[PDB]
Amino acid sequence: EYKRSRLSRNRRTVNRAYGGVLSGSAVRERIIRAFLVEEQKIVKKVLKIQKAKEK
Amino acid sequence: IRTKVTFHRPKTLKKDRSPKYPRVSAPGRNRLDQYAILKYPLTTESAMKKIEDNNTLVFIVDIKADKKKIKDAVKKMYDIQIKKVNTLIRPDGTKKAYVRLTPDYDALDVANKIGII
Amino acid sequence: GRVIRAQRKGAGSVFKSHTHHRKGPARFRTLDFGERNGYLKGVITEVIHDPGRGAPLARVTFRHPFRYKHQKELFVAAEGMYTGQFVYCGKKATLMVGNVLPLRSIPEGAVVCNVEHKVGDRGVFARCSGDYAIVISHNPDNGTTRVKLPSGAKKIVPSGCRAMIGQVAGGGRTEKPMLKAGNAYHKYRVKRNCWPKVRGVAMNPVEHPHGGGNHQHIGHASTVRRDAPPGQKVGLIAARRTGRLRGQARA
Amino acid sequence: NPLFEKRPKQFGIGGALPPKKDVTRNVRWPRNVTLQRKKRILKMRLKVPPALNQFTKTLDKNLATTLFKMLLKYRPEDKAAKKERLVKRAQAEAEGTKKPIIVKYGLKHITYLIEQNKAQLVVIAHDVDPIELVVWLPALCRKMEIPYCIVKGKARLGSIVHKKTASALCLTTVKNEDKMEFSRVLEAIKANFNDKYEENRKKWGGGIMGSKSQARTKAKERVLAKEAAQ
RNA sequence: UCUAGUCCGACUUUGUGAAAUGACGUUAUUUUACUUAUUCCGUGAAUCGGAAGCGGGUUUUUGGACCCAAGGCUCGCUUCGCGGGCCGA
RNA sequence: UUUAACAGCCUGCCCACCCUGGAAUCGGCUCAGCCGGAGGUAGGGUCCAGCGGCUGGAAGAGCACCGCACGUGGUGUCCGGUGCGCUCCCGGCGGCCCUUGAAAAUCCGGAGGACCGAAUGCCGUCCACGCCCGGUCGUACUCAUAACCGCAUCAG
RNA sequence: GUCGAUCCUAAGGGUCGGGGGAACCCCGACAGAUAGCGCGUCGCGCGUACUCCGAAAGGGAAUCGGGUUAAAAUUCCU
Ligand SMILES: [K+]
Ligand SMILES: [K+]
Ligand SMILES: [K+]
Ligand SMILES: [K+]
Ligand SMILES: [K+]
Ligand SMILES: [K+]
Ligand SMILES: [K+]
Ligand SMILES: [K+]
Ligand SMILES: [K+]
Ligand SMILES: [K+]
Ligand SMILES: [Mg+2]
Ligand SMILES: [Mg+2]
Ligand SMILES: [Mg+2]
Ligand SMILES: [Mg+2]
Ligand SMILES: [Mg+2]
Ligand SMILES: [Mg+2]
Ligand SMILES: [Mg+2]
Ligand SMILES: [Mg+2]
Ligand SMILES: [Mg+2]
Ligand SMILES: [Mg+2]
Ligand SMILES: [Mg+2]
Ligand SMILES: [Mg+2]
Ligand SMILES: [Mg+2]
Ligand SMILES: [Mg+2]
Ligand SMILES: [Mg+2]
Ligand SMILES: [Mg+2]
Ligand SMILES: [Mg+2]
Ligand SMILES: [Mg+2]
Ligand SMILES: [Mg+2]
Ligand SMILES: [Mg+2]
Ligand SMILES: [Mg+2]
Ligand SMILES: [Mg+2]
Ligand SMILES: [Mg+2]
Ligand SMILES: [Mg+2]
Ligand SMILES: [Mg+2]
Repeated sequence: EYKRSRLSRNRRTVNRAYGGVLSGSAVRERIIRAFLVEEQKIVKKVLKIQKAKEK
Repeated sequence: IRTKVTFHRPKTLKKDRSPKYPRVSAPGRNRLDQYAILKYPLTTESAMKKIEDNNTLVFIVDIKADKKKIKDAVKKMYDIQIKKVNTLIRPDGTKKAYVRLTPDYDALDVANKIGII
Repeated sequence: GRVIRAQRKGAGSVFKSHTHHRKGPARFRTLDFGERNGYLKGVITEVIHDPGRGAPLARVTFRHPFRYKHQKELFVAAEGMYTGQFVYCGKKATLMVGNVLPLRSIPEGAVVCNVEHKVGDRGVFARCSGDYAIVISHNPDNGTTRVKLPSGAKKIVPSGCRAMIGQVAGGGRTEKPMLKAGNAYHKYRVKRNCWPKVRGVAMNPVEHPHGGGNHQHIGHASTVRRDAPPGQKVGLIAARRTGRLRGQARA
Repeated sequence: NPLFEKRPKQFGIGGALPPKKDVTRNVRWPRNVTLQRKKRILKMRLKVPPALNQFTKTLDKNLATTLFKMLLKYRPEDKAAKKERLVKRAQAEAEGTKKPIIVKYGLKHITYLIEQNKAQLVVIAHDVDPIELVVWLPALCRKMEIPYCIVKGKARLGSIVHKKTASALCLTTVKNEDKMEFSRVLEAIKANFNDKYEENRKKWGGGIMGSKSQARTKAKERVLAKEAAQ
């Protein structure tokens, strides 16, 4: 009954990233995690450059 | 170089058959022609009522004939168009076809031409 | 006589293992470059029950080393594992409960489970609930390690064999009494056709060496030699001793 | 253009997926490929008896080209050439001559020439399978005092005589116009095979371990050598 | 009176070495070395071996994501667009 | 004393979810639980179920009744209540396990964005409407103190 | 076309190759150059040895009233 020919498009989709697969809360958690984890990698990268030049 | 650790049989050329002689000298004759398909109309009292009530002709047909071939056989034989064909296999092992003509044709008129009425 | 019960099991038939609802074999990843040299991070997604197996199992997802896809694995769950936990497998993985390390990198006295016998066999020792192996010592010259198995036996294994840090979860299962034939019925319903057991002395001579007699009794020593042929080898097989294990015997 | 930038990839364990690499040495080859490669390895692992080891000592590349160049000058006639002369003779017969000088081929025919002492040079292929067909030829040539050489390629010999392969070739006599260079070739060939035949009868071949085994063995003896000076 | 199985020895599969000891250049016994026979384990056969560079004396607070190369150099080019080569690896 | 599939609109159960707001004198809440600074109560929303409501289908049908002829006409098919009731379906919660209670076809959604149009006429389009097509075999009947088995029209 | 079979897979069954076997037969994807698929228009990419049988109670595209026979209908008529 979900077949495209038998169901209108608006009833089988959610207008959001990962719509219909992840809830709104789950999408929010992933976005924050992706941003914060990526920021922490930048801090690690910079932190080791200050110690690398120590010589 | 190879980027896959699994060896796959390479594609090789394949030719089509070009026999030096035909296995059969000539094609077989058609064993399911229009006359073979349509054996004879059914003239039972139950069958006759369908000629006028439903504009339907009841035929006994070859058991190997399908609805598509029955439709073409009736067109070639009696030069009439069919609305739909219903078929069944009778308890005696023969096949019966209920052939309903389109409104443009009258089954009673065609039945008289056949010679059952 | 006829074929005794013990002999009929080898043919399979109604004595095959009941495995319809089992989740699959529980084993380590296949040994690869990442685990041999560095470490690979995995994440526990769920801790599941495997019918017929007391120990819970853990589903772990890994990033494939060279393919763009996920790599699913099924591990025997160690006590303390939880969903969302990061699991590290490899030579340089830290010594923490749940991580899988080669025995070479595990110090003496550590508690490990699912220990490999051959490098890359993916785990054969200490897999039951509440069981574990203890690393005894290392032999750098031979490249081997000594571990104490659950039965109390000491075994030599190559230092490359992998092992998970910690003990198998679900321990203490056998302490609880069953109290009922029905509970035993449900236990073995999902294992194999081995229950209930009829005593040999309750049978007729035709189908068991212990059968027959106007009284229920064995009539000959129940200790049978190692080389006895099938159908004759019933009772206490190659028993070095019998009777209550008192003193140093029960050590 | 400032819009272009470098997007480096950090590889390593747990890093960016490595690009396509050559995994040729790890390919799981078909059965046929695996067997022929193991066959080559097994031959050099086992000790090769001298009678079979003498076939590894083939003629030098530099001298081989000179020898093969001379053979090309004595090729047997082709099928078309053979027919073309038989019609020139039929017409000649209707209208009311020199012995050819060509290479002799065929193991059965060559062995007869060697036994009759009419052969002046025998060329033997090193890759005859089964090897028993020619493993005895060097001994026969040595006993008959006929110079012989072992060259690489039965297919190369076969190409001279317009055949897919040839186990050995023979020269009963060369044309007088080039008997000087041919004589020099015999001296070099006779000094490399016939003169060394006696000393090669005790040279066992093979016994060569794999590269990993050799490296592992060389490391062990360094420890012994390093402990000898102290 | 026999028998499947099973245990045990010899020969065979079955080769390459060394040492100790013993017998008459051969030769038995014992221990040990080699790897290609043979046997076993693993995988969708995915970084094995050696030697260099580099570092000193490549990924770990998080239940995310990660593929088909950016870039540099260099030829052909039916040119500012296509097709190759070598680095990146 | 009736109202089918199907189509549209409305409704929005029990849950889940969102916004505002910031709680001890703790409050909310079920038959039972239980929930709250990891954001309760409260106020206002979103979504989900339907074998729910209205209309179309559809009274032109069916049924009942009264006639006329021996097909045909008329009238009615209306308004409420009740439940530890029965059958089936669904919802949500709880108990139980050394028991945790199939697979695949198929279908839907998502991440990624190679590649692609137009200078506005082409390109793209899971939208509406229109057009065409629909194989083969089974289909009667008994299902049992007489159609099955028991030698039978058998108290099994 | 709309109810089923047909399709899917379950316990399992039947098999290639290989390994056994005087042979009838035994094991059954375990000794192996899989089946092919996708996208362009014959080329590229992918590719882990079964496109098999196995359910009229498991999974599963779509039909509803009204009428009609001596005997059929969610199949005939509207
Ligand atoms: K018996
Ligand atoms: K039982
Ligand atoms: K018992
Ligand atoms: K007894
Ligand atoms: K319906
Ligand atoms: K019927
Ligand atoms: K009966
Ligand atoms: K079915
Ligand atoms: K089911
Ligand atoms: K109808
Ligand atoms: Mg039909
Ligand atoms: Mg008991
Ligand atoms: Mg009894
Ligand atoms: Mg007995
Ligand atoms: Mg060794
Ligand atoms: Mg193997
Ligand atoms: Mg609220
Ligand atoms: Mg209405
Ligand atoms: Mg009415
Ligand atoms: Mg019921
Ligand atoms: Mg997208
Ligand atoms: Mg019926
Ligand atoms: Mg009846
Ligand atoms: Mg009944
Ligand atoms: Mg009978
Ligand atoms: Mg159906
Ligand atoms: Mg099966
Ligand atoms: Mg069979
Ligand atoms: Mg076969
Ligand atoms: Mg396989
Ligand atoms: Mg293959
Ligand atoms: Mg199929
Ligand atoms: Mg099937
Ligand atoms: Mg069904
Ligand atoms: Mg009926």
